Amino acid sequence: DKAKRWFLDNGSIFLRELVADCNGKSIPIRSFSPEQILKATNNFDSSCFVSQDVYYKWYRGEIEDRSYMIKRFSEDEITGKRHRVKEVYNDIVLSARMSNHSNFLQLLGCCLEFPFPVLVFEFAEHGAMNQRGGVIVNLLPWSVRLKIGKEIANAVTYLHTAFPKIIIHRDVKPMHVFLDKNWTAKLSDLSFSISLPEGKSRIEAEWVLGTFGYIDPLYHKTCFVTEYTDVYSFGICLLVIITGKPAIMTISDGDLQGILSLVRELCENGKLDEVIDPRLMKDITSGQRLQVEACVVLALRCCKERDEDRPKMIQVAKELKQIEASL
Amino acid sequence: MVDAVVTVFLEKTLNILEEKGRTVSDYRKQLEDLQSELKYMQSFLKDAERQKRTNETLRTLVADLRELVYEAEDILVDCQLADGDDGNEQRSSNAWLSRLHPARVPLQYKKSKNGTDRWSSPVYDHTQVVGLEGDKRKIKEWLFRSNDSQLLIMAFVGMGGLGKTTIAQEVFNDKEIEHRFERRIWVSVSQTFTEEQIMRSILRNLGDASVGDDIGTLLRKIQQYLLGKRYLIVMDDVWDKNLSWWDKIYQGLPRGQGGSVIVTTRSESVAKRVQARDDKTHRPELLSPDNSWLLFCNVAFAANDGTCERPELEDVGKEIVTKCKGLPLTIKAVGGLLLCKDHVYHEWRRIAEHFQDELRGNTSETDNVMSSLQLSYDELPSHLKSCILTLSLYPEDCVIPKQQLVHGWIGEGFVMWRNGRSATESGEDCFSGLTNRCLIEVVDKTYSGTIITCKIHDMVRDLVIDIAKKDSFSNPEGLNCRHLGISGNFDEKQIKVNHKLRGVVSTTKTGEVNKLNSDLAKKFTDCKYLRVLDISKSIFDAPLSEILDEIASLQHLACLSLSNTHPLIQFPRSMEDLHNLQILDASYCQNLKQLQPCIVLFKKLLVLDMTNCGSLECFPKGIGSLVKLEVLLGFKPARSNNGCKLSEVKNLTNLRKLGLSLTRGDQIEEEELDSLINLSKLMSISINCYDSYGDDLITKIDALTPPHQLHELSLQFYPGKSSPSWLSPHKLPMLRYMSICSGNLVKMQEPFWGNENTHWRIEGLMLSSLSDLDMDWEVLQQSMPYLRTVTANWCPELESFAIEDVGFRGGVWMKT
Amino acid sequence: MPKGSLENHLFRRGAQPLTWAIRMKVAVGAAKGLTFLHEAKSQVIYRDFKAANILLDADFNAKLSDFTHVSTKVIGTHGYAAPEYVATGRLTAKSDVYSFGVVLLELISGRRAMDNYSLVDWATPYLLFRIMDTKLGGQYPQKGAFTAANLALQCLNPDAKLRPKMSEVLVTLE
Repeated sequence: DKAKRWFLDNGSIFLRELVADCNGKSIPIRSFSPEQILKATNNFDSSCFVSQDVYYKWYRGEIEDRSYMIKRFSEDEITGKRHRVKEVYNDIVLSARMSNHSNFLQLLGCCLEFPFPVLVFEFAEHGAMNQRGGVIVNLLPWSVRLKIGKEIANAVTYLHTAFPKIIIHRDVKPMHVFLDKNWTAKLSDLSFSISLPEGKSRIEAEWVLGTFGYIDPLYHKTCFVTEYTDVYSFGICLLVIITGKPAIMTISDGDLQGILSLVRELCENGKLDEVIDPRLMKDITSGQRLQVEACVVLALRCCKERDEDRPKMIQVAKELKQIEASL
Repeated sequence: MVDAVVTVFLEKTLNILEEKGRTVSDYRKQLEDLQSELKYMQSFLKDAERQKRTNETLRTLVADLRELVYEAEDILVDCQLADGDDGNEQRSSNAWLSRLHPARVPLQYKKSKNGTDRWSSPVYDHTQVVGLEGDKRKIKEWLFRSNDSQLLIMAFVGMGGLGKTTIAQEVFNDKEIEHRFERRIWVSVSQTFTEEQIMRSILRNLGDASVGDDIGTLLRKIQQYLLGKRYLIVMDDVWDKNLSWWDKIYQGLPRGQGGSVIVTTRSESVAKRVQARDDKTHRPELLSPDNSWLLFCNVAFAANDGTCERPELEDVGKEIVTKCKGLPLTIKAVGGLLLCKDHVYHEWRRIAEHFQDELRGNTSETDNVMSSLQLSYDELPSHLKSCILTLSLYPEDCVIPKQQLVHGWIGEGFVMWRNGRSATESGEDCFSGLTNRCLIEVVDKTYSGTIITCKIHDMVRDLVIDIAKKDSFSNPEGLNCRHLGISGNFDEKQIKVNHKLRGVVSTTKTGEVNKLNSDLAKKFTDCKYLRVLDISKSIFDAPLSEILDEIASLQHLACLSLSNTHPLIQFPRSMEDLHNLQILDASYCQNLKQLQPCIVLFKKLLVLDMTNCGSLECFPKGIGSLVKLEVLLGFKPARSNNGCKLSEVKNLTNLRKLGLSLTRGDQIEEEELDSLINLSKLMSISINCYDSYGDDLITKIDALTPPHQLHELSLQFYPGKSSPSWLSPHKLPMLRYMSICSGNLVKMQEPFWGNENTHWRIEGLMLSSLSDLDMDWEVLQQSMPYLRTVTANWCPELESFAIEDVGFRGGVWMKT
Repeated sequence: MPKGSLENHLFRRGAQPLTWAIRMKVAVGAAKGLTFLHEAKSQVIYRDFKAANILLDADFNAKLSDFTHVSTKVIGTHGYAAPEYVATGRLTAKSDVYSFGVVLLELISGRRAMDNYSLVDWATPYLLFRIMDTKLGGQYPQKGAFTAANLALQCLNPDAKLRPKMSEVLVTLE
């Protein structure tokens, strides 16, 4: 077949971008077979599907005595766009370089005989987080929500600071944060990032982009990306978790429910005993209602329209760790 | 440079004369009376080499002597693998015996008056002023003399556009001018000016906008509120414009108080062409006779901390430094040259005259620096005198890795060994001597302090380019060269097979890949004697198994290494009948579906490195059958009745570094758990437990005891939650370095510390990116009394540590 | 190509001193067209409101011409768009009158929303106090400037429920 030239060409450009990012000093990627991955996925459509997005579909699968999380890419939606293929190889190589953390989804390799490199990861047990919580047939407690918060926070700080040249991926949603057996929040699909060059912390992103609702409208109206373009949208990645209300919220009429506007008006109207995802309210609410108040005031502080009032990712992760002190 | 080829020839004959296999042969008598008069030649070939300078009559024939030595070496290595009628060499040996002596006799008065260097063993790290920060006090003194002058202009002219701009950021954030002082501006004006970031940038730190506006109103807007107050200005990259326009800017700002502008350029249009408060244009490249000579002693002596314990030598040191008049890397090069001898005054005066006569006829500003270091070059020991000049085969400031050129050296034989100290203890030794002589400098270290990448300077790389030009060494624009090196799209002329061609090395500026077609792959095996071969950072449009299937005809290989190369699905099937191949390395190469069995059927190789290769059939069977394996890392112990094992490595003794991955249950075997207690000189092990699901693995690896002697322990993924219950002072006394990369572990059991009478006695520690650790720093001190430093960069729940944010940013924390 | 856009005249380099108080009448003609283009029909939302989407005819007439989840934002690439449009995405007439308010701010001010802090963030603080523009020397004496600015502040509301309709904003301008 033409699987061999698939493998040769995409391995060529994969190695080129691999060494261009990190000097050819990779992490031990292993290779899988087409037969192995097709017997894992059972020809790509079943209940083994978990999550949809624009480019990629997150499946379950099973190689010999070992289940896995699998990600393919859309063949039809990518191949006519040079910026999209330059994007998707940045995705796979930056995730492959990103395996050196225990809060990111560890990469385990990729198969290359396809139009695009479908790739395996570490098997998280529970499925993809939806826009509220778990997706398998069941609700999840409160302390695990706080753990999800702090681990999302320090993972994004790693993305912000861990290098000479810093990278920004423009969208943190609860549709991405996968979740294991031992209830850790392994973020994944570092897949809309740009690497802005050395020293300067402000560059003109020529495409404003990424998951409407979490846009930070100052960036949307000024068309350049900053440090703070993630520290906004992490806030309404936290608010979504702690109220359980999706971003495109409707009440019987034309979805006109701005989440920030509702919580900001309810801050001085309902006085904070209304924002706590009410089906959770069989919680004991002993002192953790105060830490609920602390994280909602952190979220509304980190999302206002004057960016220099916003803390950085390091500050929000540090005090998000600090509000563990109810123990 | 022929002192290198005669020395490697003499050691090669000394090693090959003890074969004792062919006796009725006059060439086995001829080697002794090659060796004897070669020893006689080695009396005076150093003076012959330095007399080749400025005398054309010596280089007309000594190059033919050199290629004669080269072809004699090639035919004697041809005599090694003969296995038959090797009698067609004796008349040729008689021929060049008759050819040698008419070069021997005319050299009878040109002097008329041991490949082991001795100083390569102590490495001294003479970058103590490299990283120039010794100018802060005098720059601060220049800041303090603003009001004593009228309007200070601090022109750092001369060198510029090279990266010196970090000499002023410590002035930007010092202590004295941040309390009683107002603030200081910053500009970023490169060779582009754009008429928008010149004079508006010094105001836009207060809120000036980018509106279409003339020069005049902002010039009367900025510089007004400065009645008797100290202030700082900066400028960068001046030319004629913003010098015939800046004259109303800097005289448009007020006076009577000082006012210090600092200009940092490569051009010199401000320090001299207007000459206004440029009485401090005395740049630290030039120094006083007691600003330069003390650091010259710090470089050259460096053993009693840069002192003249014989003050007789102070006079010749003073006369040398006043002849080179204090230009920095010249005194650095002659300092690194003057490490070795330090014995007696007459050789110092001899090399002082060697400095004197070459500077007697140069007469320029930049030929002095060039020819000052060439006399440092030819006064090396002989064996490394050609290994220094291989890194002329590189671009201008690429950051060269050690595991390319050291492997190339030990491949084609520039390093020699006879007695125990085999491979890396010699190669790193001669490289460390070369960096003692200040030719090659470190760029990056590790936690442990081993060296990785090293760079050169421009005004020595042009010199060694010239030495390569005048000795038929490289630059194949002109075919007759020694050995080739390829970088990005440069042999698209397809530089053909010459027979000289000792080897080839890929080179790369850390961030590119030289693509290459399939035709030059055939042009590789078109050659015959290609001792070193490495095509590292390159990609091909054809797999290597079908394009490197013409290699078994060669047989004169010591070095191949195919690291970071994608179309290498299978190692070549024709790797049966070749026997030397001293090193092999496919480092970080990900797609190797099998490792061929027949590679175990030769008993000579030294380095076997298959590191971080996940997809693998993980070894053949009989890998304990070799004896001379000293670093073999990336082991992957195989399955039960499959491949290699762990017990069968017990047949080895020679190891220094190994590395192994542990995934399933059946890599290790329960009776093989004690297979590595009695290894003698094994020095530094490695473990990367990356894909580790099976929970029995932590339960059953925990009694794999190492040898008690070891130097660098590095286990790096390690899926267990506790320590492996053998890391202890009770089990291993003389470790020095320890590193734990990304793991999930929780805590360590108490025999890890074991501090009744038993302590770790290690020196460097790394705990890099591991999220579930909980220890105390004072417990670490009171359990380990010796630490140079301990680095850690991504590890929360560890705020007991001393570095300022242990979760996020790595403080190194050396011990003072 | 009748005259180019308004940005060809309002934001052009050099100086380009265009007119006296007739660009307000150009805006009245633009909104007068827009009212029956987008309200008197079945339903039409303009979706692309922009200074470069407002043109000039030969008598300086602003006839508007030539106008499902997308992750790349195209609608309103700058401060023309709306804070409620950033949240919901539902194209209404409030977004159209909001962009109408900011183009009123452009035609009375002569500034855009770029950084060297933006248009609303400077003008809505700057509130008597009609000393914002200096491109024309006779910028003040049209005398309807403060009531026109109050009309623009009424159009630029953060909430969508005190929304001024495009019909009722016309007769308050004349």
